[PDB]
Amino acid sequence: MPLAFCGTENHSAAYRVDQGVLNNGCFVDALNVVPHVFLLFITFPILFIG
Amino acid sequence: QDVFTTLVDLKWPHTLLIFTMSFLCSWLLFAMVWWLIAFAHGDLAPGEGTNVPCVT
Ligand SMILES: CCCCCCCCCCCCCCCCCC(=O)OC[C@H](COP(=O)(O)OC[C@H](N)C(=O)O)OC(=O)CCCCCCCCCCCCCCCCC
Ligand SMILES: CCCCCCCCCCC(=O)O[C@H](COC(=O)CCCCC)COP(=O)(O)OCCN
Ligand SMILES: *[C@@H]1O[C@H](CO)[C@@H](O[C@@H]2O[C@H](CO)[C@@H](O)[C@H](O)[C@H]2NC(C)=O)[C@H](O)[C@H]1NC(C)=O
Repeated sequence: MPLAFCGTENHSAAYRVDQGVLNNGCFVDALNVVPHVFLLFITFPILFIG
Repeated sequence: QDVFTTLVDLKWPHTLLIFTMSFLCSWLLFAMVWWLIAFAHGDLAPGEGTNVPCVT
């Protein structure tokens, strides 16, 4: 029982991307993590210099 | 604005932190890219490899 970003239930069938990726209730959640890791990794070097 | 002068002026322990962060962030920024590309492609699903994975 490892850590699964999406639902690990139903034999880990939440990663299926039929009927468009945007209709995957977990992939849209994944798309919302990139804008934050982008800034968290662009500014950390900049702030650490300061 | 004098970033490359500033980086040299910093003490060595600070330089190690910036050296580490500049590479850890780069590795992890593209870690989200590879994870998401393989998510969108659909080869992340734990099933029989009917397709050809985007990155094996
Ligand atoms: C108000 C309080 C402010 C406090 C500010 C200071 C904060 C210090 C943080 C303390 C922890 C730092 C640990 C560093 C360990 C290596 C450095 C070390 O042992 O010292 C050796 C020195 C640094 O000494 P210094 O007197 O500060 O040098 C300043 C320099 N003379 C200058 O002013 O110009 O360095 C050298 O002589 C450079 C040789 C480098 C070669 C070693 C390779 C190590 C690479 C990194 C390895 C670790 C990787 C970890 C990755 C983790 C990932 C999860
Ligand atoms: C730059 C570094 C790499 C970034 C990571 C790779 C991105 C993959 C996700 C693709 C995607 O964002 O999804 C596509 C739809 O995106 C858009 O219309 C744009 C708006 C949404 C994005 C802001 C796929 O559409 P689809 O028709 O459902 O595709 C499969 C069904 N035919
Ligand atoms: C879980 O994945 C499987 C396969 O996609 C599906 O589960 C069964 O689907 C059939 C469809 O004919 C149903 O009759 C069963 O009742 C389902 N069983 C379970 C335990 O779900 C379904 O797509 C997914 N189900 C859920 C709840 O996620």
